Amino acid sequence: GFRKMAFPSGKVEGCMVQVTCGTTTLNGLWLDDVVYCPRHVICTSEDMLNPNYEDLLIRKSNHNFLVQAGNVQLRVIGHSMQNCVLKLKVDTANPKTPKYKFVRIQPGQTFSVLACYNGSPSGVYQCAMRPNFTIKGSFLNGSCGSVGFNIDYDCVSFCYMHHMELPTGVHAGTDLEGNFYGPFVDRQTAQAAGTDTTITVNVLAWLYAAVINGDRWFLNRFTTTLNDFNLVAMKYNYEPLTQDHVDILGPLSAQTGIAVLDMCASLKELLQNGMNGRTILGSALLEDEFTPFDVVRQCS
Amino acid sequence: RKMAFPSGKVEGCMVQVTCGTTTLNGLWLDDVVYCPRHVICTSEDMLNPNYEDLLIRKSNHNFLVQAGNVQLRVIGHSMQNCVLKLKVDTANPKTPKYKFVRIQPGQTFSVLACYNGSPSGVYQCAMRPNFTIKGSFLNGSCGSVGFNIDYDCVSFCYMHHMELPTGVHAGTDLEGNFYGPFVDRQTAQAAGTDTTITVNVLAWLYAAVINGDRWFLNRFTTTLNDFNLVAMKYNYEPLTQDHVDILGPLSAQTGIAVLDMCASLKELLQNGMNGRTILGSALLEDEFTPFDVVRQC
Ligand SMILES: *[C@H](O)[C@H](C[C@@H]1CCNC1=O)NC(=O)[C@H](CC(C)C)NC(=O)OC[C@]12C[C@H]3C[C@H](C[C@H](C3)C1)C2
Ligand SMILES: *[C@H](O)[C@H](C[C@@H]1CCNC1=O)NC(=O)[C@H](CC(C)C)NC(=O)OC[C@]12C[C@H]3C[C@H](C[C@H](C3)C1)C2
Repeated sequence: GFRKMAFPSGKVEGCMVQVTCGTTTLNGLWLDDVVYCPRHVICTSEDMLNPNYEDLLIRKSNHNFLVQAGNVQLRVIGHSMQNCVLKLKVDTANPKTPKYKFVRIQPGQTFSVLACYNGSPSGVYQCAMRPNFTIKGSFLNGSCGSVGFNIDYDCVSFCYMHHMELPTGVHAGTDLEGNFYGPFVDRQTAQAAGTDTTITVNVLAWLYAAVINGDRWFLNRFTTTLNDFNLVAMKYNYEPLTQDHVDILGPLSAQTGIAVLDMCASLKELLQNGMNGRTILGSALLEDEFTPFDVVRQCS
Repeated sequence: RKMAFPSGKVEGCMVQVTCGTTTLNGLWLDDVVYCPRHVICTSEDMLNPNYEDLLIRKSNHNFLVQAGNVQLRVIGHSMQNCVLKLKVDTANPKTPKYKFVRIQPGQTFSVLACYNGSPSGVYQCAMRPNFTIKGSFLNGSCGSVGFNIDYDCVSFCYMHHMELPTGVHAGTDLEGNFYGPFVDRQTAQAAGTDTTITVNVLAWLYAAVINGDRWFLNRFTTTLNDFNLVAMKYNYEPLTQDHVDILGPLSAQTGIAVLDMCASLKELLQNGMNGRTILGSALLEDEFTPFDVVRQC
């Protein structure tokens, strides 16, 4: 009945290593003969306010990096920096390398996080990228380099690497090319995320899920244009819909026979009038962290 | 965050088991595959089975076990309560250190939901006081297992067998004994009245505080017995002194005494949340144990 369901993590567990500079240890991702990790592994507690990463890296050699899979050292044979990620070339190809891709996700998309410490997995959980490019994770000291991913058939799509916490308790990070999601930088400074908003496309997915399960009191007789809906949505701190959102609701629209813009008109009415005491899927609150793909998985 | 254990050690044990047109999942440990015995039923048999009768009519060769694209040869079979044990001629090199445990109501575990021998998703479950689990399971999910991991050791505690009309789920331990008053027959079965896992609600209120949510705290206090009277009135489980002790570390971390947090929960039960939320929830959450909360700090 709609659990937060993560992808099986084994294919990613088989790629996790630890990377140490000095006493600073974080996690890395070992794929083929390259290890990827956050570049702030090279910082000391004095570099961290505004590190000159290019200068810090010049002062490093291959022999300054301790890369371990469990207790077994992996020899580093080259090093480079790509945006905010370090790439360490190693002399061994990971025999557990899955089929994989590096992908950049959009806000509202969900993914699984394998939270790791010292290269060892602790737990797996499902996260949504918020519209302000933060995630509500569970991350302690030593969790950096933990990754987020989706799995399609045989293929692991890596989409997130963890780098930092914001003063509000939420989390920020990069894709596997080292480019931050959102307007954040890897400096130990207080950084503010944009005001967050509700993930409209996911709320619509949730409403389709309710219909699929026979809970449909909120369907009305009307429709809306996408532009009219977007202008109303923003007044309720809901994200505007994109053309890609309309398209990814296609399968659920087809399964239910309810056109996307008709469901938008139903959601608009819910926003303007409230639930009037009623519930949807046994909840007085609308859920915004299940995507249309996440619904289709658990329903059908 | 509801957090499951990493599922890799279990993924390496999942296989597909087929008898006739009935297919489900099995757990391959060393040279034995464990699976629900109703794999031997036709969909018709499932409506009311005599399992010993059905099993005597089966040979080793009626069981098709597949590990990916690779068929494993069954060389023996036996039934233990509601689980079938299929001896195969190949040992699983991916077998982790493991044990079989029977969990108590209120304890939590991770489920690796599987279809056709292939893992699909992982999530965290509590054994309800009425011995159901609020799972997410579809056709073909039987033989999926629940587990906890301690160090390198996988403790298997649940194997999935059925759904109830209310949409909750029922199954067995790895010795084949059901949790609760349920039977592996395709008939509508109701559970006993469920209750809320009080020690877990308290653990989660402490998690709300640790993450800076304190609107529900108060200065009232209570004795253990007076709290338990109110708890029971609201269909909450009694809190034992062992529960109070288990909460100690969380009490120390936050500096809120257990019975003080009991007084906050009493006020929530009597007054409600007044449209407010705790850790984003409009309802009190009871599927995090104290240990779950600590581990995640
Ligand atoms: C890498 O393991 C950690 C992950 C952090 C630790 C706790 N939760 C996390 O998500 N990353 C960092 O420690 C990171 C390092 C820099 C990018 C070089 N720094 C960081 O996350 O800063 C957090 C704070 C939050 C507020 C108080 C204080 C000063 C700033 C505001 C930044 C730390
Ligand atoms: C094994 O894969 C399935 C898992 C079930 C299917 C759907 N969701 C599940 O969790 N197990 C069975 O199909 C099981 C077989 C018996 C143990 C022999 N039968 C079952 O779960 O029946 C569920 C229903 C629920 C209501 C409608 C209908 C009649 C009864 C009430 C029992 C099926």
